[PDB]
Amino acid sequence: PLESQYQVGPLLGSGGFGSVYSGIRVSDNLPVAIKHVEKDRISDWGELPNGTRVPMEVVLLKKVSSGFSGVIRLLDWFERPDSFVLILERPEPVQDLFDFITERGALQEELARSFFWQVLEAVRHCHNCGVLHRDIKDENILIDLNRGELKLIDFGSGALLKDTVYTDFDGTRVYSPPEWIRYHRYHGRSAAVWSLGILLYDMVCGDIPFEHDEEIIRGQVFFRQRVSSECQHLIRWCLALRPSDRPTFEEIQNHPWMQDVLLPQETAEIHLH
Ligand SMILES: Nc1ncnc2c1ncn2[C@@H]1O[C@H](COP(=O)(O)O)[C@@H](O)[C@H]1O
Repeated sequence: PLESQYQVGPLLGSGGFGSVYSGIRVSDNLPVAIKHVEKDRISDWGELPNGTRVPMEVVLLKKVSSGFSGVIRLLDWFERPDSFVLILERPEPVQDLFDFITERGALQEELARSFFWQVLEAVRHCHNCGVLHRDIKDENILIDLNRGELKLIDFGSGALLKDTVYTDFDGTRVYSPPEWIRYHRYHGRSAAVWSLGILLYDMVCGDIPFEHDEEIIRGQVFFRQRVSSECQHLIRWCLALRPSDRPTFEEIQNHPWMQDVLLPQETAEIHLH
């Protein structure tokens, strides 16, 4: 009955996603995050299997909820006069990948391999559920520091997965593909693989490879840190200029650099605790 089933924590950060808040679901003292999203600022809409009009964010999240801890799970959603209030699980303690890199700098390849692997598994889950994230980047990845588990968040720029061309994009540009920049046209998976190459470079070098349109289009990768040849191969393959020259997810996960990954919990005991 009502939204009174949630005590309200402090703010965690504002942006284009909305206003997210720490929370403590009082039904069972469970830790949740409450995201408020104004009706006015939502452009993309959709509908639930039952035929109700909601923000696409809700539609996407519902499709990706299962026992798999790799995506932020949606627990509930409410509809306020001018806003959709969302209830989401909140790991604790937690820190997003952006802040983790800001503090720690470039990651050791072993760490980057565990992290990248977990993101690959999470993206695969979304796709298998018919969802395309469209904003894969370090700010949208949460790290459960106790369990060494990564979690994909903010599907507010996402879309249903399809095999035809996408000609709309409202995700992060420096992560967007050269086909989006030159033609305003892309396909789901290839574009997703491009952002993952950006994200892998980010983890192993401490920052993203391109900042300007021309650099994206030119696709020339310069390594500013020592990075193994195998890792540079994978990155450069993900950042192939022609979409068809990019690796599939299977090809990424079968790459030599991705072999012998650490399990989440091993990852934490060695690199987080
Ligand atoms: N602790 C958290 N901090 C920020 N966002 C969170 C947190 N836990 C879950 N989320 C969800 O992740 C998204 C935040 O968007 P962004 O900061 O752009 O990655 C929203 O959809 C939130 O509801």
